[PDB]
Amino acid sequence: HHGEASPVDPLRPVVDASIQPLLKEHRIPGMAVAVLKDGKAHYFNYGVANRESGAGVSEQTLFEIGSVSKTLTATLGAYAVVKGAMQLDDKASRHAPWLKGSAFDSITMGELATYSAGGLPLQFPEEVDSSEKMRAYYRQWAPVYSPGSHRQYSNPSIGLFGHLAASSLKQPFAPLMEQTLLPGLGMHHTYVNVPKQAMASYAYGYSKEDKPIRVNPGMLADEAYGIKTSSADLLRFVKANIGGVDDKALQQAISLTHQGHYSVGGMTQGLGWESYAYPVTEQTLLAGNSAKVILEANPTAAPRESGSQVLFNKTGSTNGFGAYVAFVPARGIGIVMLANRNYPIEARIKAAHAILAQLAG
Ligand SMILES: *P(=O)(O)OC[C@H]1O[C@@H](n2cnc3c(N)ncnc32)[C@H](O)[C@@H]1O
Repeated sequence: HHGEASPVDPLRPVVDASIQPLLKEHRIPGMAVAVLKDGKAHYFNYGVANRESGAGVSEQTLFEIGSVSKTLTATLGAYAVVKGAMQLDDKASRHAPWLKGSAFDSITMGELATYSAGGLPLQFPEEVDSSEKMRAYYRQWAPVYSPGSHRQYSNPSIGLFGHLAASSLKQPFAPLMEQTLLPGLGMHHTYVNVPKQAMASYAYGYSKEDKPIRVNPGMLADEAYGIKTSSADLLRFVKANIGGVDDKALQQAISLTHQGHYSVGGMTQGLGWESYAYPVTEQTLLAGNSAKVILEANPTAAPRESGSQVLFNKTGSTNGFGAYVAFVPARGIGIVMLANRNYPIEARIKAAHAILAQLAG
């Protein structure tokens, strides 16, 4: 393609330099990247969304974002707090009669949200595949740790937080998310359940064997990892987390998600979002997103003091997809990286850190 005019955007070279190697090294079929600088969104798109159609990725392409969903679920919970339907210090069994009598009489909504209830596992046991079996699972569950003392990253934990927050608002989770929360965030192309009208924009994910796949159903998947979105909608979510939104209650909810509860190493756990003092070293960002922090129980330490420059981030994956978002309100910068391959978290962090450092100036 020589002889073509090169893109006009001054940020294109910076983003290409970090993203193109990544696509080639991990054989990523497609990636939508969106960056925020000086109030403005920039979109850089790579590759193909669906190898059957050959359609290129755009900033309207829908990707599974896996656990990045947890930031939206946390915002829904924070919205329930702002509306007075629940408090973070409520015992979880206050919001579910079927939980009365269990360990969840003495575990708070906040602890569920922040994976600190006492050792709920990363995933439901594969046998837990119905609502009835889910309820039984929680009632039988034996605490490993005292509430508040250890972070064990957990889909059953924040999934139950999101279930019960929706219940406190007297609406099922998915329609509450789609009809109240997402529209107020300006996310009009974001879904728990992708509707007919939007299916053509939905990428296929690609497994390590290059087979086309999409997310498998699971218990509390909607709450823990069930969002499909575009790079433009997720960057609008970043902007909502910096400059706010018109809905008064949703504004407060967003702010609540930034508040620190405790730290693990250099990472401070908020509601959904995980945060760092900024500027942040690649080493610190890698450690906070490392296998040790994701897969092991770590003791909770004092949260970082509030104020100064802070970076917020969240990783997420499904079998066919890999997502990352990071932003720094105090510098007005942010990045969204949505791919249809689940490629290593360390590579996401390296590229995002490098791009953000150039954007910061
Ligand atoms: P985040 O992206 O860190 O985690 C959510 C993803 O983990 C996988 N996941 C959760 N629970 C299960 C079960 N029961 N079975 C298979 N995979 C699971 C999904 O890839 C989520 O998107």
